[PDB]
Amino acid sequence: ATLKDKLIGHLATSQEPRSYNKITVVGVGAVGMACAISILMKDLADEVALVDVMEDKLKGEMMDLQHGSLFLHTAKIVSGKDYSVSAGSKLVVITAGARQQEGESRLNLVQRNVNIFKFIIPNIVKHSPDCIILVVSNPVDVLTYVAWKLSGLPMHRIIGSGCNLDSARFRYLMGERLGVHSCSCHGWVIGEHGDSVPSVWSGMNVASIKLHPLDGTNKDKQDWKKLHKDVVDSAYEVIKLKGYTSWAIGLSVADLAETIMKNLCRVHPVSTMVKDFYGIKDNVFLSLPCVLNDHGISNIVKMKLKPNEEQQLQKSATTLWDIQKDLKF
Amino acid sequence: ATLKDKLIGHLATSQEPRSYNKITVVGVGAVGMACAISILMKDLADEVALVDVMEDKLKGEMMDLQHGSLFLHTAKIVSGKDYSVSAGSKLVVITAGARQQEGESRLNLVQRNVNIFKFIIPNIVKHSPDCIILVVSNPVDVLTYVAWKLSGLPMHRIIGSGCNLDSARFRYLMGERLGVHSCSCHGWVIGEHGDSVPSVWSGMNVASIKLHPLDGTNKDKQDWKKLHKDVVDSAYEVIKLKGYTSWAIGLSVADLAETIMKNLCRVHPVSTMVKDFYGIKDNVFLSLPCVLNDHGISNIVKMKLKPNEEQQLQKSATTLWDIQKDLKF
Amino acid sequence: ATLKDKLIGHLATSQEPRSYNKITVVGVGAVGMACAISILMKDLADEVALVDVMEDKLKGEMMDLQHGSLFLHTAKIVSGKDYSVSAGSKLVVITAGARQQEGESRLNLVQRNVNIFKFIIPNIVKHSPDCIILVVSNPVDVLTYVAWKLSGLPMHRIIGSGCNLDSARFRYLMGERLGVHSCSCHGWVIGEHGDSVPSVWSGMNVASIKLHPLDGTNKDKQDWKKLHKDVVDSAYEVIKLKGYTSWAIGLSVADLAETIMKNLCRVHPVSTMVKDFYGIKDNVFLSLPCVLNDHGISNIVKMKLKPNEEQQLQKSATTLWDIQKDLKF
Amino acid sequence: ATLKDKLIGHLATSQEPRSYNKITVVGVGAVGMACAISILMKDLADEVALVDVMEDKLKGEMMDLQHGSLFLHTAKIVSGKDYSVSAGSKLVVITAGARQQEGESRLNLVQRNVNIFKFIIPNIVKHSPDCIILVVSNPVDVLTYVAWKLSGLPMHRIIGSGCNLDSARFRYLMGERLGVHSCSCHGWVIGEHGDSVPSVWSGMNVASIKLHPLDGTNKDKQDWKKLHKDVVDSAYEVIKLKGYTSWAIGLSVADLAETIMKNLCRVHPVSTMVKDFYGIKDNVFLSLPCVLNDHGISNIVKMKLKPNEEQQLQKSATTLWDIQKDLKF
Ligand SMILES: NC(=O)c1ccc[n+]([C@@H]2O[C@H](COP(=O)([O-])OP(=O)(O)OC[C@H]3O[C@@H](n4cnc5c(N)ncnc54)[C@H](O)[C@@H]3O)[C@@H](O)[C@H]2O)c1
Ligand SMILES: NC(=O)c1ccc[n+]([C@@H]2O[C@H](COP(=O)([O-])OP(=O)(O)OC[C@H]3O[C@@H](n4cnc5c(N)ncnc54)[C@H](O)[C@@H]3O)[C@@H](O)[C@H]2O)c1
Ligand SMILES: NC(=O)c1ccc[n+]([C@@H]2O[C@H](COP(=O)([O-])OP(=O)(O)OC[C@H]3O[C@@H](n4cnc5c(N)ncnc54)[C@H](O)[C@@H]3O)[C@@H](O)[C@H]2O)c1
Ligand SMILES: NC(=O)c1ccc[n+]([C@@H]2O[C@H](COP(=O)([O-])OP(=O)(O)OC[C@H]3O[C@@H](n4cnc5c(N)ncnc54)[C@H](O)[C@@H]3O)[C@@H](O)[C@H]2O)c1
Repeated sequence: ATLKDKLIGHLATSQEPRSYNKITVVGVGAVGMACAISILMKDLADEVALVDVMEDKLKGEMMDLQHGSLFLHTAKIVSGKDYSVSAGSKLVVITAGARQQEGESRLNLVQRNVNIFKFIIPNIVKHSPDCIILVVSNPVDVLTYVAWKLSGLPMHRIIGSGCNLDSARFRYLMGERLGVHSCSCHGWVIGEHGDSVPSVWSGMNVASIKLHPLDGTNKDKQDWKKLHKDVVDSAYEVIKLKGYTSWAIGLSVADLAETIMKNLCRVHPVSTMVKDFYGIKDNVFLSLPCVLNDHGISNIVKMKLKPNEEQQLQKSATTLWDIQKDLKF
Repeated sequence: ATLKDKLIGHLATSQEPRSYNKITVVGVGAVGMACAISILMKDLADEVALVDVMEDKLKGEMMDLQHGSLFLHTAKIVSGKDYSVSAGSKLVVITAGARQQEGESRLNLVQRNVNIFKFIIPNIVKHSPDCIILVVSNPVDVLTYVAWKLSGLPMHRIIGSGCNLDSARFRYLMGERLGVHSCSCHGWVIGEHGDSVPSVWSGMNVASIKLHPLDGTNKDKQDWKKLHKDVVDSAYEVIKLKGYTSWAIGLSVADLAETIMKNLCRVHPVSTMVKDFYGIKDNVFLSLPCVLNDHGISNIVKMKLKPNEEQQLQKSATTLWDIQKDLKF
Repeated sequence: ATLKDKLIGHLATSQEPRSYNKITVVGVGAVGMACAISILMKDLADEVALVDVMEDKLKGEMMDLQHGSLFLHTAKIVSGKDYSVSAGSKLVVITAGARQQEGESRLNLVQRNVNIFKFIIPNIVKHSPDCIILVVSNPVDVLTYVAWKLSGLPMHRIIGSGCNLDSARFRYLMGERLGVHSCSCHGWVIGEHGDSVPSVWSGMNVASIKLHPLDGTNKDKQDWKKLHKDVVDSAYEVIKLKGYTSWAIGLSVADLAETIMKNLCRVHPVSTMVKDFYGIKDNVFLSLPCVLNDHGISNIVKMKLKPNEEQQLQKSATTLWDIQKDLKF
Repeated sequence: ATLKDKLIGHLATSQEPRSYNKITVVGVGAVGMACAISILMKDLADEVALVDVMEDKLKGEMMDLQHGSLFLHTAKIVSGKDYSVSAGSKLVVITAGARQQEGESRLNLVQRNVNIFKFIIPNIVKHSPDCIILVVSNPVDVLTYVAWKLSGLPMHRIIGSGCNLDSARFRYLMGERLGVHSCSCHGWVIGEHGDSVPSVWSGMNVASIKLHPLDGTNKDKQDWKKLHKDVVDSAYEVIKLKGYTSWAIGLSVADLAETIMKNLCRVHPVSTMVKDFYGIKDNVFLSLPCVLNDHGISNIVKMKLKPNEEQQLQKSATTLWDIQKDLKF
């Protein structure tokens, strides 16, 4: 007799608690919490662990989600600065890092973020030797390359959020113009998560109907190219208006964790090793259409690129090697 | 003082209950309940009304869903043989009708189902003058034509479930072979909901990549045509094994009610008036890619059909006119 | 022939777009977007309208949600400073207003927020004469009183978010201690959304088992009273750590919009007219357990309060009248 | 070069597919598919395996769900008569067995179902040594006892669906009368899943308000006892109208699998070992309020039963021992 002793009986038998679908969101900032509320809301994990160097912020964000437990189906929300909190995660999502000030390219953030990465990746792997690492930080393509190097994980367990967002942005504008739910519109953005992103004009379709063979001049005149245009600009506009981007990437990331936690084998433009494809010579990471499952990237989809697109992918891959080349370890 | 008087107070103010997103599923059979449990589960309507001539069956099915209210977010489930139960529905889904015995074509059901239709459509319209009618009964293409004629509703408020299912079936097999979630696979089935269904080989794609320009011989050799093959066969197999088809169409229908109840403007292969498209001369109904909203079909998507497909659509449209022609009113 | 003309056909028939389940979130701040992302995610409305005086912030938040359309089932997201944007809303959620600086009581915000209210309520009612107004702003109890007065709407269409959050907070701590999902724990917080909130010790239960008759001393010794304690403190902690509260109220609000948009008739502690209950003499608003539907508060639940609780409710109602009394119109 | 070779590339790295949240529904009948469509729809497992002795029926049901993959988030649906198909399930739900003909008590099914059980339990455990077994078959209380004996699994990994349904049925009728969503109504049914079920009159509440102290005579006069009445009758009515019960138990079961697959620790009336509680002397299984997690029953909730209820539980436990006693192994 205590309250709990008087209410709660026990059977002869029982075993230690254990969570089997754990996800760790590293970084409890704008993007941080956006990914975290998305996942919570999609009941993707039975456990969510937040990690951040900022200790007050972490605990308040933790607390704030915990007060909402009644309204969820995620049995455990934990948090701490010590990476021990993240042990046995199936997915580790990284969000730590400086962000773009307005007008600053994502590429300008490489040194700042490499330096954070160099501290975070050892501990991650330390505590979850078999996880899948999902980088979101910018410059996301370069950072997925770093994370892979520093980590030594099989290439397939390292993914960048990459162009999933870009392609989402593209298909929303397509939708806006054709007057069709973005989900019914099919168009792909690959290459860098940034200013040198390639738009696959010859893949664009609504119900398998090629926009290119209907228009022809698509790749160029009628300001259809503006769609690509608004796509590269979009991060910059949102930043100047709002200050940062949060909610689109939370969703874009949750989409990705779903395919993974459900072993769904869906095609998503994310960041991978592009070496040996389309004549690329180096260890460069960029988005291509990838098949994802519960163990990472299952397969890459080989795109039959037109001459100009293929030329665009080449450039993309180039602006990024000139950056990796000079990465000091 | 009564139980309720002692517990439940009242404010000075209040107004009559009223439901604003009502859906009536007419027919409480296999397909009946499949559509009904799908919708319930997607919280699409604030009210669900079932109607059937079979009075014991209706009330038990009603009862059975009602006992599950705690586990739902649909405030009202009602039922009755008198079409008064369905008044002010935003969507009316018809499921009443004989079904295929094994080996029987859907076309063989026309007389049986016309005769039911002739009793059901007047009352429907009677009680919900502004609804959207969704036919599911077979032969679904012919029945959406009947329903339209007998009803006199603006063509856009009359839809057949049509090829939404067929195309779902197609993309599942595509998925099975490429090793990609059916949702990432894009392929379209149009024409009749049946044996003369046209498969658009030149629309087939994964990430905007045309399977046709990669293969070429697609429309013919390598048994890729078998996919189309298994698609026409599928209803017949399921029937001989199981006796009928239920769960695939429930889902296919819910998908459709969603786009409608959410005014989402998504593209779905459903049955419409094909007159004046692809050289079709008559008042024939078949599936084409349609844009749907909260008021019905918003727009048709004009497909750039290849010579053989276009020839297939023509045949389809023909096997069906020879049937409508002879419909006695 | 244009792109769209070549792709998109038309039937003989069609009708004007119109949305039928519209919700307007007034205020695109922390709480603002939390309520807005919750609702979006629960597919509660076919249309979401944001309104704010801050024009850059509004448009960027609008834009940011729009870029996420593919990942939702809400056909329309709109925004503007002119209340015309909100016309024909079924629900209007108000979030505009100063917020607590750390250590500041919610009561200190009355003058600031009355002054905003005096500008916002006329236009709301102007544009949606039949809506349901949901106040969230603080001090929420006083503001639902203002909104009602200035508006002249039937008392039942005016609701405060009130103690739904408080009671959520209570049941999370209960859960934490008994070792039971907060949803399986039943405990109620009523009275002011603030420091004088009454906790109904004699309603507390897990599976209809009264914690009070098991403990007895519950209302006082064993620090069970600390639960109430942490509940009043909670807003203040989160504020000092994080700066404001957002995510718990977004969820708490969505829960409320659900019951409404689904005509579910669920019991929620929200703010109403308490006049004539428990000896209250004045036009005071506080949370009591209310039945909600698609037209507002359907019914109040009469609580059989114990002598001390009833005494607590009285005090609560008193600290709030001393404040309404002096409201200058 | 093959289709797939031309489209699908490979990284240097990759690992064997594996599913980590597997559920096996044994029995592809009415109840069978109801549980299976519920779970599918709640994205509870990354893999669903159906097992049945009836081979045509199994494969067609399998096929029928597979054709609906596009419309789900469950990567794998499998099926087979050989229990090898079920290896490494986290949850095994048993549905195999005769069902009640109208007017037949659940108790009459014991011999028929024991005999099936004796074949099924060895293979289950054979193939998934660490699973959680969920019995649904009738008489469910007796069958969870059998399953435990024959299996030798730690008592906590064996659960009966039990009174979760009964209590759902109770709270729907409560709701019907008070005019409150069944979820806001709290009332508990324990004891046998059948004719001797005990209703806890003294636990009944809406917002922690005791219906008993408001009424007093509750346990007896005013036909409030009819609610209990309709609860025991309900299975029998549905059977005579419809032929069997399916959809309520599918949902009731999914609710249960959720708490389990999400390690939510929620309280559910299910079947357990009641030995040593309320003076029960024997190895009897009946529903009591239990805390469930990812490893089974975590804890029992000790109810403070009134004298008559406690007397009811005793009887219940007795009608069931007289049946177990004589079970021939
Ligand atoms: N790839 C995409 O689509 C995309 C989209 C938007 C934003 N981003 C990027 O996301 C990152 C975060 O953006 P933000 O707006 O949330 O920034 P922000 O100001 O919120 O900073 C994020 C956080 O990272 C933390 N952090 C710093 N060093 C840390 C360390 N050693 N360990 C753990 N956490 C640490 C900070 O304490 C803070 O919580 C930036 O790199 C930004 O460029 C990427
Ligand atoms: N288009 C599709 O994709 C598709 C898929 C499968 C099944 N179907 C069709 O669905 C229809 C029903 O199939 P089923 O398997 O459920 O058949 P079924 O045996 O269950 O018959 C359906 C029901 O319709 C009722 N009905 C008969 N006349 C009625 C009337 N006047 N008013 C109301 N209800 C009445 C019956 O009482 C019964 O409840 C059949 O036409 C079948 O061919 C269509
Ligand atoms: N009741 C609850 O549970 C609860 C919980 C938390 C916060 N709140 C309250 O929510 C309100 C907003 O809190 P916050 O943290 O989001 O504050 P905040 O700083 O974000 O301010 C909210 C916004 O209101 C806008 N606003 C100001 N005047 C306006 C006008 N005339 N028309 C429209 N919008 C106008 C501002 O531009 C800003 O967008 C505060 O009153 C806070 O106390 C209530
Ligand atoms: N506990 C509850 O709440 C509850 C509710 C309703 C129904 N039930 C029970 O569910 C059980 C099934 O009911 P039903 O209506 O679906 O019956 P049913 O006719 O559909 O029979 C179910 C199935 O079990 C299969 N089966 C028989 N022996 C088998 C074996 N050795 N291995 C595997 N499968 C085998 C049959 O082939 C068939 O697929 C019955 O015991 C019924 O009483 C329980």
